[PDB]
Amino acid sequence: ELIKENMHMKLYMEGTVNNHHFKCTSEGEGKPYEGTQTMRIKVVEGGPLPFAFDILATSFSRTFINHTQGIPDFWKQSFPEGFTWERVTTYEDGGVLTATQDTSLQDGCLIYNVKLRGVNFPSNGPVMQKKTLGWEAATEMLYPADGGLEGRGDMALKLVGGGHLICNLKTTYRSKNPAKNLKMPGVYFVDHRLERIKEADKETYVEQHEVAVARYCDLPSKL
Repeated sequence: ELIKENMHMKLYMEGTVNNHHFKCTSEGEGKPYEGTQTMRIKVVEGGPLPFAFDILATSFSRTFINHTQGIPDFWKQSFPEGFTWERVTTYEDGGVLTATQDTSLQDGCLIYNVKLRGVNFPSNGPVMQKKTLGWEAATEMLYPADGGLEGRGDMALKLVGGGHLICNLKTTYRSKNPAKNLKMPGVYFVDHRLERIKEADKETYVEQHEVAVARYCDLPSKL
């Protein structure tokens, strides 16, 4: 209702990965009911990053998920209070990245605040050595649990020369107005495709774009 067919977003991000501190800001906009959005991102502190930008990718936008087939939109329903999420992402080579996000709506702009911490990335692994080429498409599984909804899913990070490094994502999404009576969904899925459209100055400017669609499992249930 407060989320209009086209919405702009502003974002602030602070983190430390493997003792390196940085800050990012970004702005962009999208079409919340299409499930599309574009972000223009600048590393404004600690640039250039001595680690692959790719690991920050998923920490810049849950409002912009096309809900098909009438799945209740956990995130769009949380306005005007908005929502938060917290994630732990675990790379199969030991890197661990925790991230917290607050999402709000002020004067019709979507505003994101992110804090994150990355530790234990191997010094000679592809993340610290920046040998990564973007994310494969991915599906996330979502389901009602404790505070709100949890998401689970793996993502494949592309490696130069081919190969992938896998990580696993565990997310808790919380509505800020807990009192608000939600229509909660059952168990479902969000298909995500997140792509880097452009970059500059050693990944110190990055244009990222994402399509995300919510769906049930479209298979017969002999039960």
